[PDB]
Amino acid sequence: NLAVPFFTSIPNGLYPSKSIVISGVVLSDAKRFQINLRCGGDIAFHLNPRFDENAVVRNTQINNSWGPEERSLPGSMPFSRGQRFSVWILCEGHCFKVAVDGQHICEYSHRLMNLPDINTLEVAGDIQLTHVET
Repeated sequence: NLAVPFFTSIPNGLYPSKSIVISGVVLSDAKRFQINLRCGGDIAFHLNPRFDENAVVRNTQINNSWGPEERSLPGSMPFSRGQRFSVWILCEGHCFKVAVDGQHICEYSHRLMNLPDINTLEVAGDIQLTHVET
């Protein structure tokens, strides 16, 4: 079942060289969607395209408190309403590397380093989810 909100395990948690791939289609009336890599009560990595803001927000939530957002992009907004997408998240020792449709869009330095405990993937929001690899 690929209904959203979608949850699944990341076997063995995160470690350097582990890849997560999220494929789907942005809804034509989308406001936002989110991909969360969760550990317990924290969100290690929140990847959050916002179509009203024309932004891709990255952040971390610890004990229910959000940190400072990261929003830098090398070019234009890499998701579009109604458009198919493939998100590739690569875990390294110091950061996540994120590509969309093969285009590198950002690095995000780890704020939570307990990588094996980051063992739940959540995908939620205004998309049709078509494939997950964890």
